[PDB]
Amino acid sequence: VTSAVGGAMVGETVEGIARYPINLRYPQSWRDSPQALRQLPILTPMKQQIT
Amino acid sequence: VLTVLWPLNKVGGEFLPQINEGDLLYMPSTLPGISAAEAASMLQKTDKLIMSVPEVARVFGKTGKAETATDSAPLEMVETTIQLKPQEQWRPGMTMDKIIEELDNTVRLPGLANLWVPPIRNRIDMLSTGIKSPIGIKVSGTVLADIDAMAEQIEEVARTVPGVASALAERLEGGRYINVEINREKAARYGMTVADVQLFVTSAVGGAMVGETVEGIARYPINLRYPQSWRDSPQALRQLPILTPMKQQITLADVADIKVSTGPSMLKTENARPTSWIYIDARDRDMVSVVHDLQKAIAEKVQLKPGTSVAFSGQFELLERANHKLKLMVPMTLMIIFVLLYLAFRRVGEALLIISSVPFALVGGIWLLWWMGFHLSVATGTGFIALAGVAAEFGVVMLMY
Amino acid sequence: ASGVRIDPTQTQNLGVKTATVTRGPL
Amino acid sequence: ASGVRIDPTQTQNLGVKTATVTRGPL
Amino acid sequence: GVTALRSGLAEGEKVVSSGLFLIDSEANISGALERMRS
Amino acid sequence: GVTALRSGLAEGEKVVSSGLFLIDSEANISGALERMRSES
Amino acid sequence: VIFEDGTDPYWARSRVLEYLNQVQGKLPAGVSAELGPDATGVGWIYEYALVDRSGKHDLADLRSLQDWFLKYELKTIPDVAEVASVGGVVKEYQVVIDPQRLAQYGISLAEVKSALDASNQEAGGSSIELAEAEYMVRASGYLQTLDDFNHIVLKASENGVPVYLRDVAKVQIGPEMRRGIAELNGEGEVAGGVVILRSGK
Amino acid sequence: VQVIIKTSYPGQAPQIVENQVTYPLTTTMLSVPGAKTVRGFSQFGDSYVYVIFEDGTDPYWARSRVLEYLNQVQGKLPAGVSAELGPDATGVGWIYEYALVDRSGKHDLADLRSLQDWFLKYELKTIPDVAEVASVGGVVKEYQVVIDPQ
Amino acid sequence: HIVLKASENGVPVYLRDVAKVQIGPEMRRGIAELNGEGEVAGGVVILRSGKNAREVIAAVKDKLETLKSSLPEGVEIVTTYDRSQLIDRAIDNLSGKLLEEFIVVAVVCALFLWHVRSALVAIISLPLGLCIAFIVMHFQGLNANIMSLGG
Repeated sequence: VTSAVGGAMVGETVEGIARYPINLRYPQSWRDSPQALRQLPILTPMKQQIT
Repeated sequence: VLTVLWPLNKVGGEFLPQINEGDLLYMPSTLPGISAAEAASMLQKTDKLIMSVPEVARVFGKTGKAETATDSAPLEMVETTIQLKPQEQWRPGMTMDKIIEELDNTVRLPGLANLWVPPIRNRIDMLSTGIKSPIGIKVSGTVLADIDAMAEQIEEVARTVPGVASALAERLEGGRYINVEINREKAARYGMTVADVQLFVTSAVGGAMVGETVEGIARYPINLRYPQSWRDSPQALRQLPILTPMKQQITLADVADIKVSTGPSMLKTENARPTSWIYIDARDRDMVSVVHDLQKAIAEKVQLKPGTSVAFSGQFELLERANHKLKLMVPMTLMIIFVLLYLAFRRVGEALLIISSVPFALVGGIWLLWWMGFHLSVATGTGFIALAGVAAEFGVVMLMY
Repeated sequence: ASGVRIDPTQTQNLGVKTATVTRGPL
Repeated sequence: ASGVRIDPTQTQNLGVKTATVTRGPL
Repeated sequence: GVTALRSGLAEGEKVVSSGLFLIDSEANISGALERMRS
Repeated sequence: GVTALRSGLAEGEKVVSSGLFLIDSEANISGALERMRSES
Repeated sequence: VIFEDGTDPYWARSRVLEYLNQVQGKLPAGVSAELGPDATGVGWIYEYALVDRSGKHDLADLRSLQDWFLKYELKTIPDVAEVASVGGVVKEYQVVIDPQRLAQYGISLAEVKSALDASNQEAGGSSIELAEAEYMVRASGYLQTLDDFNHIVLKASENGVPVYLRDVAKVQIGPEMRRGIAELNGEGEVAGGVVILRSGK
Repeated sequence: VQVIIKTSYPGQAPQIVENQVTYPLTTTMLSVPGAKTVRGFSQFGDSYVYVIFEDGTDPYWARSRVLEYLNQVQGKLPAGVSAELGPDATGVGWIYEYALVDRSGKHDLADLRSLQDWFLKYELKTIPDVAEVASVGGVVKEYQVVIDPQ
Repeated sequence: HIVLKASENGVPVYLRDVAKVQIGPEMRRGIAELNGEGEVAGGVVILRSGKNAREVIAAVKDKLETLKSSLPEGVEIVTTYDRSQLIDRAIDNLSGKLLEEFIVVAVVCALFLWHVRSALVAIISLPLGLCIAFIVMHFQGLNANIMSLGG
C-alpha cells in the first residue's frame, strides 16, 4: 500500500549539498482504480502469486 | 606644532601594548599531512628544546585537543604551554623579548614554523578574529585550489618582508587519502552489498567502536579489528581477507579498487565561505609598519584571481575599527569641551582660545612617546583624549586669573 | 644559529609500569 | 641548485635517519 | 592474563607491561618502536 | 615494510627514512619540489 | 500558537520549545514536533518566478537552482527568516517495479527495499600512517548514477551470477509529488521563490 | 559572546561533513538574531561551528536562541547525527591546568586518565562558576577484540 | 565466552575461537607531554564566561588539598598553568602604584602648602575619593582589575 500503490519515499541520493528523494512503486496501470487495486499483484513470502 | 611632525614620522603603531604574562604559549604550524605519531614526536623534541632554556620552569606540551568543545585542535596541531621562572631569576641582562628570541632561535625544526604568544592575549584573538597570531591574512573564495594558490603566493612574499620571522598559510586540501572504490558489479558476484563490503572498512581495517562496557559510573569503548599486519598499507588492503556470505574466501581487491589520492585536509569556513588563514610572525618591528609593508608586496607581486579575495585580519582588523571610532571621537570631545568653556566664560573668541590650547598639549605627548620608544595604540590614544581635558582644565585656571 | 643539541629518541622519565620475566606454569 | 639545505643541528634534533638503496628481489 | 614465551627473553629481565604506548588507531607499530632507539 | 621500485634511483644512493615528513615539508616550502618537477 | 498582546516574541518561542520537550514522548515513535520559522505569513515580502524562455532549463532544473543556489545566497541576508521555494519540480529517482518480474525472478518487494537501503552510504576506515603522514581511508558507496541504481544486487547464485535491480524494475528520473504549484500569467508552470522577513524587522 | 555547536559524524570524510552537517548548520546560524559572524570546522568525522554574537548580546539570550534554531535544523541533518550544544565558556575560560604523574610507575597512563575522567572531573565540576573540567592527554582503556581473518 | 554458533551436540563456538581479546589504548585524540621527558595525563579547569577566575582557583586549590588523601600513592598533581599568579602580580602592582602616587602627591602638596593642616586637607581628598568610586563600582558590577584600578 505504501510502496507498491503509494509512492512512499525510501531514501535520498546525496549530491554535494543537495538531496533528492528515491522511491519504489508499481507502474500506474496497476494502481489506476479500485478495481485495479483489487488485482494488485502480490508475491507472498512463500512465493505464492496472489492479488 | 610643526616640530611634532618629526616624532610622528618616527613612531609606529600597534593595537595595544604587548602585555607580559608570566607564561607564554608555543603554537607552531606545519603542512596538513602530518601523522599523529610523528606530531607527538615533534612535540617531545620541541619540548626538550624549550626546557633547555634557563628562563622556563615548566613545559606542558599538547597535540590534538583536550576533551571539550572549547578545543577543536587537530592531532597535527601543537599548543604547548610554557611557564617562565619568576622575573627575579632571569639572567641579569634579560627581557621577555630576549627570552622569546632564544626560544625562537633554539627551538626550531625543519618544515615547522614557530609562533610565540601570551596565553590570554592569544585566546582573545582567536575568539575575536580566529587568527592565532597578531598578524593574519584571510584568503577567501569558493574554489579551494584557487584560494590555496593565492595563499601560497602571499605566504612567500610575506617572508621577503624585513620584519617577518615566519609565515605559513594552512592548506585547504593537503590531505592524504586511501580510497576504497567499491565495485557494485564485482561485489554482487558474491552476493554482497556496498554496506556488506564497507563493514570491513569501518571494522576490519578501521577500528570503529562497537559498544561500551559499563563499569559503575565509568564507560570504556569496545571495538573490532584485524591485526595491523593486514591493514599496514595499500597493498595490504588489496589483500584484506574477506569471508563472503556464501563462505567464499576473497580479498578486498576482488570487490574494490584502492587508490591513494589527495583532497581536503580540513574545511575552514567563515560565514559559509571557504577560507585559508596565513599566520605571520613579526616581533622586532611594530605591527602597523609590517602590515602596510605586506599590503604593498602583496598588491604588487600577487595578481588577484576573480572570485578570490584577500583580507588582513588579526589585531590589525581591530586597530582599524578603533581608529575609525577615534577619528569620529575628536569632534565630539571638541564640541563639548567648547560648550563647557562657552558656559563658564560666555565669551566665544576667548573660549575658542582655550580649546586652541590643546594642540600644544598633544605635541608634548608625542615627543615623550618617541623618547620612551613607545608606539601609537588605543592606549596612547586614550591618554591623549584624557590629556586634552587636562590641558583645557589648565587653560581655564590660567584665564580665570 | 644555536648549536644546542637534544636527545631525539623518545623519553619516559615520569614513571614506568614494569614487570619482571618469571619462570612458572600456565 | 636542486634540493634544499638544512641546519645539521635541526636534523640531528629531528633524529633524521637514512637508508641506503640496494637492488635485489622483494 | 599471562602469556608464556617459547623464547626471546631471559628469566629476570624487566619488561614494561603496556601496549598503551603506541596509539591504537594508527601508529605503525614497526616504526613507532623504532623511535625508541638510536 | 620494504618497497620495490621499477626505476627512479640508483644503488648506493641514500634515502631518508625517519623525520621524512618534516624534511619533505621543508623541501616543499623552499620550492625544491616545484624545482624538481620543472627540470623534467 | 497565538500569544496575548505584549508578549516578548522570543519569550514565547523559548516557552513553546520547553513545552515541546515535555510532549515529544507523548507522540508516535517516528514523529517529531518541529518549530516553525520566526516569521509569519505577513513576513512574505519579495516574491519572484524563475523562467527560461529558451527551454534550455526545465522545471526541475530551476527548482534545483532555487533550492540549492538561490535559497542560500539570499538567507545570508540579515533580517531574513526564510527563502522558500514555491512551485517547480523536485527531481526524484523513481524505481518503478514490475510486479511480474518480481515473480519471474522470485524476489519480494521487501527484499528490493532492503537492498536499496544497503547501497547508498559512505564509510570511514580511520587512517593509516605512511611516510609519517596520515592517510584517511575513505570508502565510496554513494548512489550517484542511474547505473548505480541498476546494479543494486538482489540475489546471487553459487555460480556468481547476480540478479540486479535492473532485472525487476526500470530506474527513471521523474517528478516528485508536487505539494505546491506556481503559474505565471496563465501561460506556463514555473518555479518560484519567496523571501520571508523576520517578525519585527 | 560565543556559542559552540559540536556535531559528530563518525567515519565520514571532511567534504561530506561539510556538505551534510557543517554547511547546513552555518547557513542557518548566520541568520540567527544577533549573529555577527559564524566559523565552521569540518574534520574527519567532526563538525565544529562557532557562532559569534554582536556586542551587548545577553549571553544566555544567545544560547537560548541558538538552541531553538538547533531544533529546526535537527531534521535537516543525517539520521545518525545530532547537533550538540557546546559548554557555556570559551577557550579564554581555561584557567587552571595540571598534569598527573606517577614517578614510581605504579600507575600508568590509562590508570591516570581513568583517575581524571571518573574521579577528579567530578570532584572539581561541583565547584561554583566552573563550566567544565576537561581531560587532556592520557590513554582511554579500550577492550579491543582483534579478529583473526583466517 | 561470547557465543557465535552452536551445534546440535551442544558444542558452542566462542569469540575466543576467532579472536584474541586484549586491553589496549583507544585512538588518542589528544596528547600531553611534560618537560620533554614523558607523556602524561592532564586536566584543565574551564571557567564560566562571566565568572571570577581568582575566586574559582581558590576553591580548586582547596578542593585538591581535600583530595591529597583520596589520591593513590605515588600520584602527583603538578600544576602546569595558573592564572591566579598573574592576577596577584597585576593587582599587587596597581595597589602599589596607588599608594605611591598618594604619598608622592601629599609630599608635593605639602612642599607647596607649608602648613600640615593645609596639606592634610588635600590629603583627605583622596582616601574618600576612592571610597565613592569603589562603592559605585559595587552597584555597577565592576570588579577591581588593572584597568578599573588604572582609572
